[PDB]
Amino acid sequence: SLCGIDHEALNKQIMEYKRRKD
Amino acid sequence: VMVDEVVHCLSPQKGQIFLDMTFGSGGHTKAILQKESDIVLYALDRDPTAYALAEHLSELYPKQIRAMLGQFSQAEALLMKAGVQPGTFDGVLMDLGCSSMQLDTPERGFSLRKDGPLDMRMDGGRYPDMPTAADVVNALDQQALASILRTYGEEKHAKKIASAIVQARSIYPITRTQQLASIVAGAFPPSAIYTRKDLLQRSTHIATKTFQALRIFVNNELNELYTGLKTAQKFLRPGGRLVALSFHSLEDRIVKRFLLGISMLMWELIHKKVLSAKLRAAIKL
Ligand SMILES: C[S@@+](CC[C@H](N)C(=O)[O-])C[C@H]1O[C@@H](n2cnc3c(N)ncnc32)[C@H](O)[C@@H]1O
Repeated sequence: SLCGIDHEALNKQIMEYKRRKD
Repeated sequence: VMVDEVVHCLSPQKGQIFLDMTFGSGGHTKAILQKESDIVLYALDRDPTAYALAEHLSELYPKQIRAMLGQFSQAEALLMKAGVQPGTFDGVLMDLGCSSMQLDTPERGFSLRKDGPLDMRMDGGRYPDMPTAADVVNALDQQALASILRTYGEEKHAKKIASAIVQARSIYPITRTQQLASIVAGAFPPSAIYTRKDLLQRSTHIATKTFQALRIFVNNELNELYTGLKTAQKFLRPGGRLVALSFHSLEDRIVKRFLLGISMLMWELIHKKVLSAKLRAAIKL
């Protein structure tokens, strides 16, 4: 959100990965 | 850490109210209670293990200790829910980074020196869906990993390490700390695996900055820090004292700028000392 790294966007990438791994 | 200095900076008095935002093992809270037991102290930590120690402490000190379990970003809601108005606290303490429980428990996955699942979540098992460090290095792409290692770890070899991680995980998922440490070392010659300050000091493993980067990302520590500071400022009374202990340049820079009000005559800056940590203390005007 505020330090140059988009945690929201990257978290959603990770959560798609974790769903694929299920 | 700096226990005499922190307590002396907070200067606790009979009847005062304190917020320890980073209870950890309770070291600072117990040192405050030892200098003055006639206080109220709200003790917060995002880590179940630390919060449980606060709960256990509250049985010895039922009138004084209120244990809370939550992140800095959750502190405002927890306080309001506890009936604490803004402008309440005489002092707020933030001792940043990791507790000894997190670093010394192999299973929590914070150390490259002790093998365990690559977890690194300060929240423990509180949020089963919260991504682990393994989820991070297994899911993100090379330029994302390199941005994290450079921005949060200040790692100059971010790109060479990120490439090593993507290559390695293509063969086999990265799930444990020593596994990751040796993948990171693989992106260097066998001689560079240890760094040291001088000839006599301890060897430091080359993957140390990468582990710090992952920890800060997994736990959103710098964004959390900014929220905790604003929450500290809102809930301090005028004349109350903020004491923060920083252990790397990124968090210290955020504290410095927040105190200068130039994140974009609110504080009296009363201490800057290093002790390795950098202590900054200030009085809310
Ligand atoms: C450096 S240790 C503090 C140790 C403590 N002062 C003592 O004397 O033992 C940091 C502690 O604060 C917690 N912490 C770090 N970031 C946090 C955050 N964003 N929200 C809540 N707690 C956090 C960690 O879980 C850890 O237990």
